[PDB]
Amino acid sequence: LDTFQGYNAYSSALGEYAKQKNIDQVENIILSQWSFFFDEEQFYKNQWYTGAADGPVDVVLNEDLRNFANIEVLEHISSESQAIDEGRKVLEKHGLQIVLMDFYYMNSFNWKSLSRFNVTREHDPHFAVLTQINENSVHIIDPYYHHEENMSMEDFIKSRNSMTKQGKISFNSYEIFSNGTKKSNIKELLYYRFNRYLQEKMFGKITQFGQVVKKQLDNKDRKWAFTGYNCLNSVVYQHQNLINLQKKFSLEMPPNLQELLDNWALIRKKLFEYYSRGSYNTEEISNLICKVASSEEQFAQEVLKVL
Repeated sequence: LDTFQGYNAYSSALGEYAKQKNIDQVENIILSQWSFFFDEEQFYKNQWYTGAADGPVDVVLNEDLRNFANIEVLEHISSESQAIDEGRKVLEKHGLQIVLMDFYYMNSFNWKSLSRFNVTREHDPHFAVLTQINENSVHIIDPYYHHEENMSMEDFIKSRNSMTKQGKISFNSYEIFSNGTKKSNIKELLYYRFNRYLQEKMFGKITQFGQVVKKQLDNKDRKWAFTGYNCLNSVVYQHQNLINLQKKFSLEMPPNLQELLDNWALIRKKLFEYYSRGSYNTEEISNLICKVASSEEQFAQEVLKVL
C-alpha cells in the first residue's frame, strides 16, 4: 500500500491518521525528526536497543508534538467489555482508530522476500490503524509495513489483550488531540532537532553501539544482530525523510546526505548477513558503525551552518 512511512510503527500510524484526516503539522514534525538512542541494558535482554527512538511509544516525538504544535497524543486504556463499542463510536465519528496490537497476530512483513523462511513469531507491541469493525472480522492497515489484513474478531481481541516482551496490551488506543495548534516552519523544526542531536551527543550513542558490537566476537547467540537490523530501519527512514524534505522545500543540505543513507543501509546488510550467514566480521561491522558516528557528528554541524 501507499501508506505514510514515518520512521517507526508509532510515527507511521500518527502520520497515516494525520494524512487521511487533514490534521496539520503532524506529518512535518515526524518527517523532520533527527534522533539516535542506544540502551546497553536492552541489548543484553535482546529487547529493541537502538535506532531512532525507544518504543513502542516515541516519548521524544510526543514532546516535539506538544512543544511545536501543542498537539497531545492521549492514551485510551479500555476493557474487552468497552473496547470494541468505543472503536465503533470512533469509526462512526472519525473513520479510523490508532491501536496497539501484538505483532504475533499480524503477518505484515514477508521475510521470505529476503530469503528468511524461519519466520519466528514474537509477542512484540506494534501500532496499526483500525478502519472497519464487522461481526467476527476487522480490517486494519499496518502503515509501517504498507500491509492491510482482514482479521477474525477473536484474533483482533487476542492481539489487543496480549502479554508481550514489553508488557501487557489492554486495548490501548491513541487519540491525536489539540488544545490550540501552532504553525512551525520546516527550517525551525530541523534547527531544533540538529541542535538537540549535538547537545545530547546522540552521535556518541552510535559510537557506544559500535563498541558493544566489537565485543560480540565470541558471542554464539547472534539474535542481537537481527534485533539491530530491525531497529536501524528507523535510521534509514529518517535519512530518506530528510532527502524528501530537501526535494519538497528545496532546502540547503550538506552534500553527503545520500552517502550517509548508503552507509546505514550497508550496516543493516552486514548485520543481516552476520545474523544469517555465520561470518566472523563483528570487527568490520563495529568499524562501519564507528565511521558513520564521526560522519553523522560532522553532518549535524554542517546542517546548522547551511540550513
